[PDB]
Amino acid sequence: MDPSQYASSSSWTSFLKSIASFNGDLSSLSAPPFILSPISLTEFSQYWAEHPELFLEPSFINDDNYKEHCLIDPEVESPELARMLAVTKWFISTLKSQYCSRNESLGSEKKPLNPFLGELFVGKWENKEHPEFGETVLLSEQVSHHPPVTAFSIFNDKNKVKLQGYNQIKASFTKSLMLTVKQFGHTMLDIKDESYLVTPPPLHIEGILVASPFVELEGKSYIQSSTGLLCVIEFSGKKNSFKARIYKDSKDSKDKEKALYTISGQWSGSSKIIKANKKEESRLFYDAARIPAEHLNVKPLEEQHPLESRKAWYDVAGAIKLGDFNLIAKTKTELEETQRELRKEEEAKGISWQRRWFKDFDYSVTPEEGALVPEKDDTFLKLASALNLSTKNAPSGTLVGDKEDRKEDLSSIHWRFQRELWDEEKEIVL
Amino acid sequence: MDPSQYASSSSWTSFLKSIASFNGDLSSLSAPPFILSPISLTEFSQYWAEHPELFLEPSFINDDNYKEHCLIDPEVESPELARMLAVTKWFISTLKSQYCSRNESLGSEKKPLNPFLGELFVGKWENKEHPEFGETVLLSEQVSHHPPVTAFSIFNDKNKVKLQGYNQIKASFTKSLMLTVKQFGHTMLDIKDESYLVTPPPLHIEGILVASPFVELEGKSYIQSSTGLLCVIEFSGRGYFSGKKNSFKARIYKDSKDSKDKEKALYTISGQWSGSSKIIKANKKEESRLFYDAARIPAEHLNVKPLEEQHPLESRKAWYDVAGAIKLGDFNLIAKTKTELEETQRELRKEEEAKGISWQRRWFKDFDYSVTPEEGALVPEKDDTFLKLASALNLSTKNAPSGTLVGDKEDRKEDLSSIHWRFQRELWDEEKEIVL
Ligand SMILES: CCC(=O)OC[C@H](C)CC[C@H]1O[C@H]2C[C@H]3[C@@H]4CC=C5C[C@@H](O)CC[C@]5(C)[C@H]4CC[C@]3(C)[C@H]2[C@@H]1C
Ligand SMILES: CCC(=O)OC[C@H](C)CC[C@H]1O[C@H]2C[C@H]3[C@@H]4CC=C5C[C@@H](O)CC[C@]5(C)[C@H]4CC[C@]3(C)[C@H]2[C@@H]1C
Repeated sequence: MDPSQYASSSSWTSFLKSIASFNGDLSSLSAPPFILSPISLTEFSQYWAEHPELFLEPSFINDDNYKEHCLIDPEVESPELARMLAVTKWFISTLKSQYCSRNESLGSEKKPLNPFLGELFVGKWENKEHPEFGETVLLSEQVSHHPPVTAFSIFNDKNKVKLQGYNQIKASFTKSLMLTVKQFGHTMLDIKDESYLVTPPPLHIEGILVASPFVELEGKSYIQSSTGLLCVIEFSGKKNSFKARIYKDSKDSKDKEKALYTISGQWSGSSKIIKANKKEESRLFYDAARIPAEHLNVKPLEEQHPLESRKAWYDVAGAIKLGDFNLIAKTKTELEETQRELRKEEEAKGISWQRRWFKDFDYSVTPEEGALVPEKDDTFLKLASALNLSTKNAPSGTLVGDKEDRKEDLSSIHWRFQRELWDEEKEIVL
Repeated sequence: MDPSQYASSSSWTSFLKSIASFNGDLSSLSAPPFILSPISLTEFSQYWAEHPELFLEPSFINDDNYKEHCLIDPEVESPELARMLAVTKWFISTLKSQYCSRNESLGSEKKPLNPFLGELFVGKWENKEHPEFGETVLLSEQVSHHPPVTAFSIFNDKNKVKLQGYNQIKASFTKSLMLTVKQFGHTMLDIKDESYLVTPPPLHIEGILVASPFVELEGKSYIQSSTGLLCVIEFSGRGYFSGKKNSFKARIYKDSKDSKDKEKALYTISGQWSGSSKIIKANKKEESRLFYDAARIPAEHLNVKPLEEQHPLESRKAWYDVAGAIKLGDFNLIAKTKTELEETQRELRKEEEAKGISWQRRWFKDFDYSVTPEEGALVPEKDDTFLKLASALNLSTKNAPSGTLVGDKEDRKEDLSSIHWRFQRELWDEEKEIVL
């Protein structure tokens, strides 16, 4: 059918009734095939680096050139500040990929494939037109299914830029049938020996009544650096508007008048930056329209391992593409069988397929005997302390003392990339 | 460099100066590598059919089903009117492909590759997901280089949908460096035995001074059917500053005489052709329905054969080295690979001729529509479609800018010719070399 017919269709009306008093597992609620995406959530990790030049730019800024690497302020006060500005630009550049990509490719936000445990998604940005960049690798892994958790790393060995992070959500419907989404997890970016902790924002899905879903961001994201500098990004919705403020240190963040820079605009369009309070002098900071996302290289389907997302989901995606409710169910049953047998083969080969490239670490003050614990000078702990960030499994961005942090009965388990596990990988390639 | 550095760069400042000193045409001003596109103008013909379902929809509308194939008006008065609304939707859907594709893929409008004479670009939309569609074929050919003229046909044998057209431009800069572009040519769409004449609009390239070029449509396009029905599409850049762009108003009339009076519009369509538009029937203006939302159906790109299987006349293969040099931004390699292309094509033409292969007028021929045709010219056939539909529209049959009406100032230019390029299907059926 034409999308102009979706909202008043029998299928949509039925769907709306099924969410009107929804209970249970949103991933397992039947939906009309028109609102199904063929893309799994393990693929979403790619959205952290679809502007390779922005991802790598902070690594090119040093004590001898920093004033030449701050386009909005050639009189920037320090290379640390120059690198904070570049990291903030990179972070803002990720949002359109994160939150708009399905609108562009599918026509609206849709219901993603719910990844199987052990599912992998890998590829590389070869950066062939910029040999100083070198190749950047993505590894994404579904480390939990109950509930869905995706862990990921994106790393450029040539420039010593590495990212790792994980993501999970908790979602429910409002009375108005907006889907309220809380993100959980965090991402760390290391630029040589300097680190950044990034927290994703809460969001909600609008447009469900009219069968044209889309994301609207809310709340705040943080970017806390090992240099002390802190970026606070506040999302409002005029559509997709934010404001981001950079502070000398985290304590200054209670007072906006102490912001070194203030960025405002739309994360899906243009934003401007003002230094100090010089409101009459703003410059263009980032314009998402001007810089096309660059998609990573993923190997041909013929060459993929059966754990790899697109190969694994291929028949299901075909059954979605042509709309057959029963073929969708049949192919899903077949994936469950395929994976059951594949797991047995992995275990026979001594492969920790559930914890393939990531392990889960227990940051509780007092961890359980047996648990993996953080190393002495753990980066997350140092940055979370600087930000006054909860180190518990609270929603992303929760501060110490907040309602979700005060809970006794809340774990502090976080997924961490283990590079040696990838270096020893014997099945998956790029 | 970052795009924010383009406008103040030495390169751009030099480039803007070359514009006043500009004399020649576009493919003279050498322009900096950052404002070059690696895509030839022969590929632009594909923009007429990147929504295959909308291209073919009118063929599915008949006397027994028309009220079920008119989403915005299940009480539509006739199947002819149903088909006119469908063709209008199709035409509107083309515009985002035609005018926004490079903004999307390159970050701005950029200078396309100027096609060589004889250059070809072919492909097909296989429509694998919908077997009742059948394959739709694109043939695009550069029929002139002095000046650049691209001719094209897009055809679906299964459903008897065929399109043919040609395009060329005249461009001029204003003192402020707006590029005024007049389109010339027209496009015919045949839906079984029913025909439609489509005229493209004039435009400006804005944003040159700040090195972020973009197209802004202006003026009017027409869609004149053999059924008498007429759509007039008026384009507007109103609301720039507020972030509005790409707006239009389209009105469908019983015939061209009625079109002299906006109150006689059967329907009125208004909105953004790169976004959403609504339709009102009659003047029931207190109620509208969604007509088209370009955001909801992504363009579908045609299938092109792998580079290593292309003939050396085919655009992507032909321009491959130049395209790679542009992606690298390498000025000297761009000029060197261009010089190589001219050598390659010069030799290729000699080979084509040695084998008796017409390469200059391969699938299209030029027909003289003047009352007194040049001796030896090809002339139109008895009940020519263009002549009939131009007569219904009161459109000039001369080489005036697209959409010029009989008696307009441009219709009166002295000495003006009336030569129009036409597809010759038999020439493709008998093609000696190229395949899909
Ligand atoms: C049965 C489906 C249903 O309940 O309603 C379907 C609604 C029509 C759609 C709800 C889904 O919308 C998807 C949007 C997804 C988020 C988009 C981007 C990100 C960023 C990435 O870095 C982490 C994942 C995250 C937060 C996605 C999570 C899954 C979301 C909310 C999908 C909704 C289930
Ligand atoms: C030398 C470069 C120069 O002079 O100015 C550079 C400006 C920054 C860019 C000028 C170019 O902009 C391009 C836009 C092109 C039109 C876009 C779409 C269509 C639709 C299609 O169906 C027929 C062709 C047409 C009219 C294109 C014609 C060529 C245009 C105007 C390009 C300009 C050279």
